[PDB]
Amino acid sequence: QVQLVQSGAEVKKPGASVTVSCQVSGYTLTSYGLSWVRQAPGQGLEWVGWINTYDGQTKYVKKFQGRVTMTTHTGTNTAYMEMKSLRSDDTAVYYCARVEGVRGVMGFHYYPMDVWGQGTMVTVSSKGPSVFPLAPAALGCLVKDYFPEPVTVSWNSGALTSGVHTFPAVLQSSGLYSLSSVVTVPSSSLGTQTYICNVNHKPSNTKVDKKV
Amino acid sequence: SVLTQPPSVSGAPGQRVTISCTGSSAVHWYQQLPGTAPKLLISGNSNRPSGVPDRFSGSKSGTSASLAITGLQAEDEADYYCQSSVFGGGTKLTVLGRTVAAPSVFIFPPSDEQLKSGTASVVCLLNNFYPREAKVQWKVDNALQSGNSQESVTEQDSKDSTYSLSSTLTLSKADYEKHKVYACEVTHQGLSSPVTKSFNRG
Amino acid sequence: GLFGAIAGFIENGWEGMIDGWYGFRHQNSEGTGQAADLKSTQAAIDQINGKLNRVIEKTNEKFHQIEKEFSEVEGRIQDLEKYVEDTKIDLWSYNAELLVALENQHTIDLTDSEMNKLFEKTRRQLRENAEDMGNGCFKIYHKCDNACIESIRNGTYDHDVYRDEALNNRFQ
Amino acid sequence: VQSSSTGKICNNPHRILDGIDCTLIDALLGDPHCDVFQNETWDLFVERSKAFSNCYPYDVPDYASLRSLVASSGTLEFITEGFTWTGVTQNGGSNACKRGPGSGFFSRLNWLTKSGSTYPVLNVTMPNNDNFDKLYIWGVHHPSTNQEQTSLYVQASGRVTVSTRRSQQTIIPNIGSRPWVRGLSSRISIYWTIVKPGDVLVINSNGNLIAPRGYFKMRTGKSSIMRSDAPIDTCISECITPNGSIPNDKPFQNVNKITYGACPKYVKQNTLKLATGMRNVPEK
Amino acid sequence: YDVPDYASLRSLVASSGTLEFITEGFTWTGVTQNGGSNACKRGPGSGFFSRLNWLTKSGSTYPVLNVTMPNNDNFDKLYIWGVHHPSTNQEQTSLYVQASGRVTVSTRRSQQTIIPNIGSRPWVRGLSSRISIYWTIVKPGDVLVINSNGNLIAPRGYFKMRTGKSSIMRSDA
Ligand SMILES: *[C@@H]1O[C@H](CO)[C@@H](O[C@@H]2O[C@H](CO)[C@@H](O[C@@H]3O[C@H](CO[C@H]4O[C@H](CO[C@H]5O[C@H](CO)[C@@H](O)[C@H](O)[C@@H]5O[C@H]5O[C@H](CO)[C@@H](O)[C@H](O)[C@@H]5O)[C@@H](O)[C@H](O[C@H]5O[C@H](CO)[C@@H](O)[C@H](O)[C@@H]5O)[C@@H]4O)[C@@H](O)[C@H](O[C@H]4O[C@H](CO)[C@@H](O)[C@H](O)[C@@H]4O)[C@@H]3O)[C@H](O)[C@H]2NC(C)=O)[C@H](O)[C@H]1NC(C)=O
Ligand SMILES: *[C@@H]1O[C@H](CO)[C@@H](O[C@@H]2O[C@H](CO)[C@@H](O[C@@H]3O[C@H](CO[C@H]4O[C@H](CO)[C@@H](O)[C@H](O)[C@@H]4O)[C@@H](O)[C@H](O[C@H]4O[C@H](CO)[C@@H](O)[C@H](O)[C@@H]4O)[C@@H]3O)[C@H](O)[C@H]2NC(C)=O)[C@H](O)[C@H]1NC(C)=O
Ligand SMILES: *[C@@H]1O[C@H](CO)[C@@H](O[C@@H]2O[C@H](CO)[C@@H](O[C@@H]3O[C@H](CO[C@H]4O[C@H](CO)[C@@H](O)[C@H](O)[C@@H]4O)[C@@H](O)[C@H](O[C@H]4O[C@H](CO)[C@@H](O)[C@H](O)[C@@H]4O)[C@@H]3O)[C@H](O)[C@H]2NC(C)=O)[C@H](O)[C@H]1NC(C)=O
Ligand SMILES: *[C@@H]1O[C@H](CO)[C@@H](O)[C@H](O)[C@H]1NC(C)=O
Ligand SMILES: *[C@@H]1O[C@H](CO)[C@@H](O)[C@H](O)[C@H]1NC(C)=O
Ligand SMILES: *[C@@H]1O[C@H](CO)[C@@H](O)[C@H](O)[C@H]1NC(C)=O
Repeated sequence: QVQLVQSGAEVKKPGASVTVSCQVSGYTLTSYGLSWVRQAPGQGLEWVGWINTYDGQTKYVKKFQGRVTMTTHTGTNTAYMEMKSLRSDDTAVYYCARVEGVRGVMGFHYYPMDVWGQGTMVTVSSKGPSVFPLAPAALGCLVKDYFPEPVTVSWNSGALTSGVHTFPAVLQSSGLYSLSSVVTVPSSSLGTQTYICNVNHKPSNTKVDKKV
Repeated sequence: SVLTQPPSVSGAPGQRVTISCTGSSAVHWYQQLPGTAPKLLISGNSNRPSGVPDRFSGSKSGTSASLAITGLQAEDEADYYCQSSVFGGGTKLTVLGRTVAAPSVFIFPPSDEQLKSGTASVVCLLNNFYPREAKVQWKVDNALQSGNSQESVTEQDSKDSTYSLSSTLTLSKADYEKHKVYACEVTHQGLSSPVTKSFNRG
Repeated sequence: GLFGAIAGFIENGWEGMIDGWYGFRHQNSEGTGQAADLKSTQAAIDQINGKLNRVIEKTNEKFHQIEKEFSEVEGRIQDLEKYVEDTKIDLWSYNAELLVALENQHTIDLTDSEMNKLFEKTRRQLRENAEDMGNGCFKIYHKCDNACIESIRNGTYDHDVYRDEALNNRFQ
Repeated sequence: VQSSSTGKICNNPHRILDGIDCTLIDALLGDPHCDVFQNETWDLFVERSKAFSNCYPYDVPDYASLRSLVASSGTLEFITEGFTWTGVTQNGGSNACKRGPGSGFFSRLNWLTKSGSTYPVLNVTMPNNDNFDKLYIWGVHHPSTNQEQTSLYVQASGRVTVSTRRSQQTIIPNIGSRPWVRGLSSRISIYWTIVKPGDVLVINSNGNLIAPRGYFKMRTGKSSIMRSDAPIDTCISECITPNGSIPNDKPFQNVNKITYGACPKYVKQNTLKLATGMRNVPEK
Repeated sequence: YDVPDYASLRSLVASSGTLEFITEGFTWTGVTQNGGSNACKRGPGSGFFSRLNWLTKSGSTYPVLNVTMPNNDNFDKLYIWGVHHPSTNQEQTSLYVQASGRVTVSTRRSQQTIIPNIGSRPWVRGLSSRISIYWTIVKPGDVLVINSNGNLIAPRGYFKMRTGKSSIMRSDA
């Protein structure tokens, strides 16, 4: 077995620096190079850079020059990626991945990333989700303008489970996410009573209970 | 070296899936199941790694590589990326069920607190429409609308096995009060005739 | 630049010259014309075409050598191997530098020599019928039409049939 | 000065042997995951950084010399000889070296242990009646505890002497604890003997002998070994560096000081311009 | 003392360019530490090399010492250890109850065993016995195991190995 165990989730603040560690197991760290790959939440994989274990030469995307540093600790079979001057858009899951070439070539030109770590969620921002009612049948809640993606929406947490559609969140020119949660209701029940939506946002620690 | 590939291949279990990355300059194919680290499944350009079923295959023409998944099922459906450094755009694999139904259109006017924010985003909902291929157009005082509608579709229901779309468009308060009526019609594959629903701010 | 022809009294290269390396431009009653001297150009090209195969005939073929990269630290033997390889690299780097400098200097002197040789040959053809103006150009003191000019370029110029007119024009 | 490389090793005209996960010594000894390299020949053995050992923990005194001579020979052709070990148990195995589902060992080595309750003084001989050198790879087993020593070899302290007419080589195994490697605190020390034509090999041991199963046919030629992670490609190139194959039209190169084949000389300068024309004097 | 392959140790120590010594916690159970001698007089009393620990029998027994130190740092560690060659068998058994000790120092990759010899040698500063100095480089992520049943001049720690522009020169200028 070959495994790359990464650190825990980091919750930072803009302008700070973060350090993600990747403990390799089942092989010698200096036998393989290590690429670091970012995935913003729902925005596809983004290559961050590459560390050549056994001689320490790096290769960074020009977007990350100066504000990212990759190092290794051969004693503990660990590799560190440190990102300085953190920004809001750096909120992402970071993966360490094993690449083969270290001697004679830069491995990532010719070899794939066969083994990946579990990823660390480095979230550097927070924004509360603004909840708006949706009444015209059907009725729902529009969750708008929250930066960290994971947000759950319930309806009394046990009341509405059928007919509820939680549309996946969407990007924006502002960089914030927004989704909707709508349920169909009998035409009689819409005027007699109104239901309540509970919007839970763990990174912002914000829970807004709103009717219709 | 920009890599491109055709996104959002939607299909039922048990048939062909082809994804096409056109290198503009060693392309490897990775699968990311939902909520999991990406997994390498095509090394080299056509080579398979250890533990990846023979169903997956790769093929290279002069500058276009294609990944073929055969007899796909739940675990074969994921987000697929090509890599050469640069990644591809990403193509989602979704399961499809064979049930056809008509869209159910609802229109909800913008909220008052949404208005005072100035971003009077309004959403049109299409419920239980099938199939996936159903473009939806907004009508702005009977005029073309583009560049502001964001569409989001829910995956196949567990039992209903259909789709539901919400399209939201936002505009500044300085210009939202200038239009006053909007519609959202479907160019449905099932329904040739678009269904119009309009609402006036009154 | 030992002879002072190129970057010397010639003072200027001809970017309109693409036929050869060395050539003539003539102005007479008929009009301006230009040609290239194939013999001098071929001499220079022949003396330049090799010039590296004559010192380094081919790549020597080496198959099994000492190790030149080491993981651990041994001591005497590793130090000796590193010293041997570093000495070889320094000596060959010096050889490359000196060879390139020497060959470049000789090539410059060679091309300048071919230019001067063409100039002297042309002057010797024009025994008393022409005068060197000092900028690499000859003033010919007689009616010299296109056939005359091509005879000069050809090498079959006959100074005797123009000598009377040329002397009459020069010394009055 | 040639300063760039394609990044790939051309597989012609030289016989390139890509060693996937295997080092030359592991392929020589017969590491199970190296079994595909049996009887292989090469002009250049390309040894990858991902190579690892997955057999009994061993140790080669003068590892570099054995690696160099095996690489220079350029072949792993192994001839099994009839060695008569009387009074000992052959084909010893271990779970650190798992060939298939069960325990195993190096395919080119024979782990002899006591038979019944005795371990006699083994005294065997093989003459070299061929006209080529024979390479014999043998070993000495260093146990971790005295109990293990006496359980495998009844003698409290064995020794192994391998000798020819011209030279001899004796090893006294040591009993001590060592770092845990793949489950074991014991070791194997690998030694080699070259038996020249017309010579004799005598192996006399009273314990801790990892006997040879035969000889490797030694050869002389253009063979070598290289440490490189560059991929192999289908193409023609005479000069190979760890960075890949490079053209040898230029007299000098700045890619790598490690080279194989008809290669340009390595220099410290990244560029050297040779004038192939006259001195350039433009107008104005 | 006596260094087999003296030139290699001198070269590598000079190349490292530092004598920075880190004391490690070595647990020697059942032996007497800090052995000394009058040939090595530190101050007024007997002494020894400051970077070496001369272990002798405690009470009337000398157990099989078996110690370990892992290298969890990202630099090489240089360990200088020794083997004490006594002059007479009486001295051997008076310091080490075993009639013939041995010292094995090993890592994951390599091992090194020394059998001390008992013999008379030229008189040097009052002694016919010797110390043989050996060294081990423990790379990052490796382990040092010292197993000895007699005649061990144990290390007190490691020297921090470095790479740079350092060297040694013989000169009276
Ligand atoms: C063809 O292939 C070869 C082989 O791959 C290529 O050679 C490599 O080329 C790159 C790019 O030029 C070199 O990287 C550059 O390194 C300099 C510093 O160089 C010095 O250190 C090097 C590394 O030393 C570590 O590793 C060696 C080997 O493992 C070890 O012995 C050392 O002791 C040291 O080990 C430490 O680090 C390890 C890894 O972290 C740890 O495990 C260990 O415990 C230690 O902590 C060394 O190799 C180098 O060169 C020596 O050897 C070469 C022979 O190749 C020789 O030419 C030299 O004269 C030396 O003898 C030096 O000693 C670094 O400063 C450079 O960084 C640039 O870029 C960064 C940003 O990216 C900037 O911040 C810097 O300021 C600088 O601008 C760069 O990384 C690499 O060293 C070199 N050699 C090797 C073996 O990789 C060659 O380039 C290829 N050519 C072509 C055309 O493709
Ligand atoms: C002389 O001194 C040396 C050095 O102290 C001793 O060597 C140690 O011996 C012990 C066994 O007696 C070894 O312990 C074993 O280590 C194995 C390796 O563990 C490492 O790697 C794993 C990851 O796989 C890490 O989790 C772990 O922390 C270590 O880094 C273990 O896998 C073994 O576990 C097995 O046995 C235990 C026993 O209870 C079970 O609980 C386990 O489930 C498993 O079955 C075991 O722990 C130790 O590694 C040796 N150290 C060194 C440096 O070699 C000698 O034993 C000693 N000899 C004498 C005669 O005194
Ligand atoms: C095996 O064989 C070896 C070689 O023969 C023996 O080694 C000799 O051992 C004896 C002791 O048994 C040594 O004798 C001692 O030598 C010391 C050095 O003396 C030299 O230097 C002084 C200058 O300082 C000169 O004057 C002298 O001539 C020598 O050149 C002396 O300092 C010692 O003197 C002390 O002891 C005597 C004993 O009576 C006192 O009288 C003195 O006052 C003083 O206290 C002593 O003489 C001899 O040097 C060793 N030779 C060598 C070559 O090593 C081994 O002993 C022997 N072992 C066995 C088991 O047989
Ligand atoms: C140049 O000279 C040659 C030989 O004398 C002659 O054949 C030729 O006609 C001359 N004129 C040219 C080539 O114009
Ligand atoms: C290797 O070659 C020898 C003879 O050259 C032969 O006897 C032996 O069977 C071969 N073994 C393999 C595995 O090819
Ligand atoms: C030497 O340095 C180490 C740490 O670098 C320290 O622990 C030790 O006390 C120092 N000793 C002396 C004598 O300076």
